[PDB]
Amino acid sequence: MEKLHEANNELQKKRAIIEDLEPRFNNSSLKIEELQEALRKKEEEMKQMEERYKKYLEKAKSVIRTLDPKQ
Amino acid sequence: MEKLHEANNELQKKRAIIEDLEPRFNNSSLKIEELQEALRKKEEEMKQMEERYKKYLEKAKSVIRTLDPKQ
Amino acid sequence: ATMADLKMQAVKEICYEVALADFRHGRAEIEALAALKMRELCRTYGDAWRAVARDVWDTVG
Amino acid sequence: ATMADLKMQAVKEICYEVALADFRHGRAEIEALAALKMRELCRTYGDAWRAVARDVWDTVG
Repeated sequence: MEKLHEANNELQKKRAIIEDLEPRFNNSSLKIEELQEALRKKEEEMKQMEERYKKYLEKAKSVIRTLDPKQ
Repeated sequence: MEKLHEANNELQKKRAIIEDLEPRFNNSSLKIEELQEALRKKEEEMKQMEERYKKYLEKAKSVIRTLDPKQ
Repeated sequence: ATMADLKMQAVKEICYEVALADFRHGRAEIEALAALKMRELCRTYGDAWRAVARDVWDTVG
Repeated sequence: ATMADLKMQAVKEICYEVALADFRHGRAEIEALAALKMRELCRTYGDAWRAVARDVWDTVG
């Protein structure tokens, strides 16, 4: 029982560690998937912001092309 | 004394867990911060690009304002 | 100052209002600026507006 | 055919060109494209390009 009180003292100490880590890791699988979602959303909003900026650029040159002064 | 080998068995099972969780969490704590810096780096891509197209679409608007067709 | 003169001016000047307004103008918004422009050109100088808006949109839409 | 509008035309005809080249042109390029534009215009109808090229830079960034 010397050895039993001992292992049991170590046993109490090791599930107070799991009970500390399993949430500190569970909510972290979560953060991985919140950052991945935000990264894909941002990667989209730039894809479109750019395509929105390239188009107004062509709409500018076309209005420029009409306003040819030589004509 | 049955408890003794029972408790040693549970002991070594519970440290296999905390010897699994510590590096699983440690590596994710890299992933979250990894993912977090790409966000900042991606938000800077938008600045520079949006700021690149704002520049030439003033020049375009400027060129359009110079060829005012009411002349 | 024939009709082509009035149309072609109308397009050049709506393509300018459409542009400096940051391309906020859409089709019906544009179909109705050309009747304004055409009318006010035959008053300073009929269906011409229809071809004017089509020339405009072509270039801004 | 006043110089003030020969200049004004070269200003317009340079701006147009730099824009449709995607504002690729820098100043020295513009000063050269001002003189040339100015010597070819005078041969249509000196220090004229200085006020042309300045007006060009003062509107393309």
